[PDB]
Amino acid sequence: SMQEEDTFRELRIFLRNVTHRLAIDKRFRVFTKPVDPDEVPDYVTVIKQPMDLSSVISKIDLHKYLTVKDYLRDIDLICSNALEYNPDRDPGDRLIRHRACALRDTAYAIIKEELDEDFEQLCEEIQESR
Ligand SMILES: O=C1Cc2ccc(Br)cc2N1
Ligand SMILES: [Cl-]
Repeated sequence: SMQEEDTFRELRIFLRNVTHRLAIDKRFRVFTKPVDPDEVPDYVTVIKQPMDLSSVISKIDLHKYLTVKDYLRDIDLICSNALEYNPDRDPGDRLIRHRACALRDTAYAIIKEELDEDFEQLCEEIQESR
């Protein structure tokens, strides 16, 4: 229905706005672009599903997210991948892990404040109907 297509357009507007606000934060710069496989060829041999904020933006636009739960699965991957690939005690690794955790915490706090639970419930009921 046009009502349902209006619902998903509003979801995509909301997801673009959250993602833009994560992407412009100086702490999250390293998560805005894919890991360069030339300059880091080991990444793909040890991380199963790479994710970054530029790939989240592409997926919003290709209509890959039909719920906020689906979007948060990708934000969680950005964080868990950073923790996996940079596990050591050196300051370079500790700083990346601190910034990865702050990304996930910031995304969850925006959504907690700004997402209406009835709007997410409607997205879920339309998704389960298809
Ligand atoms: O589920 C797993 C664990 C894992 C880590 C990394 C890569 Br690449 C593939 C897999 N398979
Ligand atoms: Cl820096």
